Amino acid sequence: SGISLDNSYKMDYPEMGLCIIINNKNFHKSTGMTSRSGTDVDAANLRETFRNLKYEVRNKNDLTREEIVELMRDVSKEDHSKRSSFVCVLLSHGEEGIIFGTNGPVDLKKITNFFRGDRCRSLTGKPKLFIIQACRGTELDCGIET
Amino acid sequence: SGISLDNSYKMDYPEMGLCIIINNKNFHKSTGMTSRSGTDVDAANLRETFRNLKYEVRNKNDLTREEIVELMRDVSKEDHSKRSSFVCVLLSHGEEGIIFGTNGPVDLKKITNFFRGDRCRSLTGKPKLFIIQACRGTELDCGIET
Amino acid sequence: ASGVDDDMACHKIPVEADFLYAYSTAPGYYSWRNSKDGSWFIQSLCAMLKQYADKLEFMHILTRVNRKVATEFESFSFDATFHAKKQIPCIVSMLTKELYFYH
Amino acid sequence: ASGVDDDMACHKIPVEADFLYAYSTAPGYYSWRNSKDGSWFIQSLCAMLKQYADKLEFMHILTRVNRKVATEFESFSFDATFHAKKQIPCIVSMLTKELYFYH
Repeated sequence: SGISLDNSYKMDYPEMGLCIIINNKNFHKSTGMTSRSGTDVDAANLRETFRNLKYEVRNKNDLTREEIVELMRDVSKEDHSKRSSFVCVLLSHGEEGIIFGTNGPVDLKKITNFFRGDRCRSLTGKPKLFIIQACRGTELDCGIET
Repeated sequence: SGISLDNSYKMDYPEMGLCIIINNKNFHKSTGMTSRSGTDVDAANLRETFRNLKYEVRNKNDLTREEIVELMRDVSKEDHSKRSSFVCVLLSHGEEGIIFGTNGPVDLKKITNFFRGDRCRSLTGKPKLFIIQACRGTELDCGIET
Repeated sequence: ASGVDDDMACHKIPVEADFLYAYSTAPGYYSWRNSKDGSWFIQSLCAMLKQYADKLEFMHILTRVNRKVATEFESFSFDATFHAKKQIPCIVSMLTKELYFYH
Repeated sequence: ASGVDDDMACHKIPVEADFLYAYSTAPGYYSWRNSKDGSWFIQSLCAMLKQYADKLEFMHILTRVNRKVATEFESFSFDATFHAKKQIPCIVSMLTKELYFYH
């Protein structure tokens, strides 16, 4: 056929893929963390937004660090052969390179490793998107007048 | 006039801006670091490339940590009013968030802070690009067969 | 030209390739959330996706998100330490191709 | 709609806004350099700029760089520990607008 360029990901597979939303609003008292008021609005906004993009949206609320790891491991072990991509949205308290489960921190690296090109073959060569709403430190931007 | 969108940076100022290249090839024996063979090829390639993009290219070789900081401070204190942007290329040994001068490390943050929106007003609202050729850790990617 | 590190017979890609991290804030900074309307980042992300997903490449969509958050939002707090602060989302791309949600 | 954190009378932007970091490698990883031809990243960056600077937006240019490095390069070392390794550049954008080197 004619000239083929291949500059954009193939997004015409039967399924756009999964959109896993981890919505952590309430944390165990033992952690000393406070609730994240307004996060349910984010979770609902995301579900509707990615729904219209044809993603298979799966929501999970208030997951412990163990459940987060189990969820990600399970999802990475699914057959993504007929899916164009993978999306995961994390809504919780956080620090640089860390996302908090309801009972403790989870290294972002541990979550993303399940999807490495060599560990999840049905996603190899496909876009794996991680959207993270969480702190990455304690610095504040005073901003500047424009 | 007609509808104005403003979706791209104004790049039609009299000058495209500066392109500061810091090429560190030889390091002080006291640091125990080895030379970076082939870096001169990178430095020359960059100078020619950005020259054709109309940038004012300034090269510096083998700078100590003090000289790197002084150079950046001096450059950030220049009047960039007639310049569309700012570019800085760093070629050296490195670690996460660190770039090595010939006699020690320099926090990347210290270098970039000079150009913060509130510290370099003639660049406020203009793109500040930092190109970094350096290690960010000691991990190795075994890759995966496609 | 020829060398020891190119044109391998067996084609491989980095195991870290094809990942995109859309962070709500810059490295080392707090991320803001309105107790009623949700986080600045997610509000903005959804708004830009609904408005541009069928028109722009993903990186350009995320760039619109960066501008929306950076220009339209500023914190309000009874605690001066946390009052009148700003935020700038952080796009980290290790993608190897352009990404359009439509085809 | 109305709230405490939007539509400020005095317009401000984050002091961290409008920065773009083009890293040669992913966070936590080594970066490779050919002792004769230069680093994989810079070689690729210059090649893509010379070929696309007058045609593509900067993020799309950098995406081409990501693909070039990820697909075309693989390390060679007499030390098995450092042999046959891969690399993927890392684009970190806090820009608020699209960037074209031409006008």
